[PDB]
Amino acid sequence: ESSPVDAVLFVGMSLVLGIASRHLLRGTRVPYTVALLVIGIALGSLEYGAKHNLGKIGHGIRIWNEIDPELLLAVFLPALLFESSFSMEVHQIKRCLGQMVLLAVPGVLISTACLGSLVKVTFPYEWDWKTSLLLGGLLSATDPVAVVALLKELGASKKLSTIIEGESLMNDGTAIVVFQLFLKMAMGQNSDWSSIIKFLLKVALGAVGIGLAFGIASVIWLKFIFNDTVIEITLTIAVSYFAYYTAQEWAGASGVLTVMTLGMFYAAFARTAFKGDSQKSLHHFWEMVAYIANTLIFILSGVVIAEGILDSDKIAYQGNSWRFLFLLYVYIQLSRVVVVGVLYPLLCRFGYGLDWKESIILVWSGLRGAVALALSLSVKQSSGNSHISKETGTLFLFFTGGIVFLTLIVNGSTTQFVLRLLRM
Amino acid sequence: ESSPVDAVLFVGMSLVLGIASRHLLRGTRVPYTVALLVIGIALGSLEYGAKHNLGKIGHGIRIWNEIDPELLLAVFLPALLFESSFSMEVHQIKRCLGQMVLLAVPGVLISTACLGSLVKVTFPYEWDWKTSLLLGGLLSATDPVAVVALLKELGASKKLSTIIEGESLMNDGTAIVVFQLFLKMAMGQNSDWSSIIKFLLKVALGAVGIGLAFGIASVIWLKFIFNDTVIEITLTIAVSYFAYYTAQEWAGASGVLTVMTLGMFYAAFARTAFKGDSQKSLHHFWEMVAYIANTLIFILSGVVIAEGILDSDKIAYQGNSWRFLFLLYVYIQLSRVVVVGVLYPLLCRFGYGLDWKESIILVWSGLRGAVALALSLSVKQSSGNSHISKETGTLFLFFTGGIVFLTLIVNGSTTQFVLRLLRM
Repeated sequence: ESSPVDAVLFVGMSLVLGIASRHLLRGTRVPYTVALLVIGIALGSLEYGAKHNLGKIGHGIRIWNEIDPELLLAVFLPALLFESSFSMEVHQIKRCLGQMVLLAVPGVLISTACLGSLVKVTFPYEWDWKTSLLLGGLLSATDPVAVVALLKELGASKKLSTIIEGESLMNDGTAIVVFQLFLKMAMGQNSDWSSIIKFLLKVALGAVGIGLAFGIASVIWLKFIFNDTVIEITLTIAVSYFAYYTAQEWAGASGVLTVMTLGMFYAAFARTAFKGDSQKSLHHFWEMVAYIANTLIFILSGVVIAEGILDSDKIAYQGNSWRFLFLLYVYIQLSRVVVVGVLYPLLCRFGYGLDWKESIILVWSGLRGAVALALSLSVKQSSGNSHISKETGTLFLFFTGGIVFLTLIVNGSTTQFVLRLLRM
Repeated sequence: ESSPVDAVLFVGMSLVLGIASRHLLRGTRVPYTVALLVIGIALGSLEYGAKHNLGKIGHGIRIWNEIDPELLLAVFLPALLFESSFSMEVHQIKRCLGQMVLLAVPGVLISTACLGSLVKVTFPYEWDWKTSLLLGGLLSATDPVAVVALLKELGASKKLSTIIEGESLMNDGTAIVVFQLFLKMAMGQNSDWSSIIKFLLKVALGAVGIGLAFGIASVIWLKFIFNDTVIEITLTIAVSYFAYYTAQEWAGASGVLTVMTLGMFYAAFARTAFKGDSQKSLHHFWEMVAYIANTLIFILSGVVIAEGILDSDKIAYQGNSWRFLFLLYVYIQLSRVVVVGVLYPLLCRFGYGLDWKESIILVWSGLRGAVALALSLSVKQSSGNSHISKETGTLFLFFTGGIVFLTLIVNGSTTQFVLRLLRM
């Protein structure tokens, strides 16, 4: 009965369920992530919706369903984001840092504002300031994996595909702080406009610092460490997964920023300690780790959607949700528009500039992915409280697990089509 | 309080502590596993023996101390015994199949009896024959990793470094079946003489078959699968950890044999399906997964040894244990002698033969490692029953820990000395 070994079964099944998808969806427009999400939705519906006795597979599903709200993050978010923070070049980022900062930081502090105000004034589900701008902050998070999987699959400029790539790998570093502050306000405090500057001074501003400290320590150690690849590969794990803990748990910060700045430093200086025997292996190991984390997140996020919304069709049958996710879809398009527009003055005059075709390609390339789903899971799995309740934590996940599907399918197919029409 | 995320601390702690040892104990005779075991003993003594509140480290110790038996054996053993199975040279093995068989199968079916008889007739712990042959059949397991570390550390041969290498690689596949049958007999079965033949006909004999089936299916898929290194590595993980589950949990077999036969099949028939891009990545990834598993096992089996023997110094203060592990050591040495000698007639007449120097090096080199420690740890995590009490399982773990400590602190240094003394 729910034997712990059954959990390994999930690791043995989801992965292959991912692998087949990656085999069955290679040249097709639809990525494997949406296939994983729909498979997870169907499996969860068969497990909790119909309550069919499924077996040891069901035992594994029920084991990973009770994944702890922050253990989920500690296992998957560093895994999801160290590949992206690590597999980025520095030569093409020192030429566009100004254009990335003013596409990521004021690219999310306005993106959250717009599409959060719209849902605050439009959703009749009896929401608030904090619990609606929390959704605004979490869902304005673009996958740094799907964007690269489109900007390398589809031929594009080496500098445009640099903008679309360097945008996401700070969107998911400043959409997790415009997430955590509103989550903290919703859960255990109030709208304190005096301690926001304290929260943003501890988190981020010390997360990056502790990440840099761990990075310099690890690079010194690696320079001291002689020729042994398996020591270095496991030391990357022993520093990332440990600095994440020392940040979130021992400093109350956002350890995701710690694991991302570790990748920042490594990619900046992966030539003084790492040898040529390790570049070809570590960049293959961490992409596989991110692939595993992405598969598990996109399938367990379908399982949890089915657990929450398909208990007794409590939310699925309601018409206040199915016709309102498309409303947030047009809201996120409007948010992307009002993010590119209000920044274009300082965007085209900084870094590399932006042509009209380049601008219209940057829009419709904002692919939502595993980070928004992971944060929605981190809220739904931490629901049931007085303020954050079953009608809100589950609604975050219902909204995100449909919007990430829509952005990854329709917004990808139409982006490919408009790229084909708009010759470049 | 005992937050699950604290488990990552342990993953973040051991994985750096081992990296310390492997860095410091690089050119020293004693391996890093001894340092890991002594560190684990120290931490367990500090948290249980003295009940010192370490803090979140103590919570991590406690989250990785209720590890369930067949979750202990479903995460580490398939990982601890796939690096060696996969990294097997078959061209040098097809010339010694008979010599490997008549060092593994009758190499353990005799060495189990020789140890079990002496411990049964000498240990005053009121030990049944089944639970004494259990120790005799689980302690006759030599890890491939330590023996290959010694035989590649310094000057050796190609007809010796392969015989000891193919020795351990099946000693920890027939010290698993001579372990599980004794454990099953002690748990809830009798001494029926048809039960043993049924058990051997089903288990390891359907395990090899299912491992071959999974291997051929995976190789067909790889032949279908185009150039994707990360897909291939993920498929290797999702076939090893999933075939183990399908064997142990869906067929009652010993999946530890299934993962090993998958490794053998990959080493033999799967070197052209994998491209040259993958032969440098899988051999760098699995040598690190096994490194992680070996680092976790040698410290987990220090913490659990401490919690079993340092509760209230229930067993440590007893003089029936601290002077009886050396009796087990001399029994191990005698068993090694009487297993090389009895087989020497047909051993030197098949394969590469065996000179007197080669014979005296094959004996006296029976390095006990993490495979016996893991089995004793699984037994202790299954203790508390009427047939085997908590005292019996703790005694198993203590005896195996002492044997693996001794054979890795002394049997290696003395072998290094006697190879230069005996003009190798």
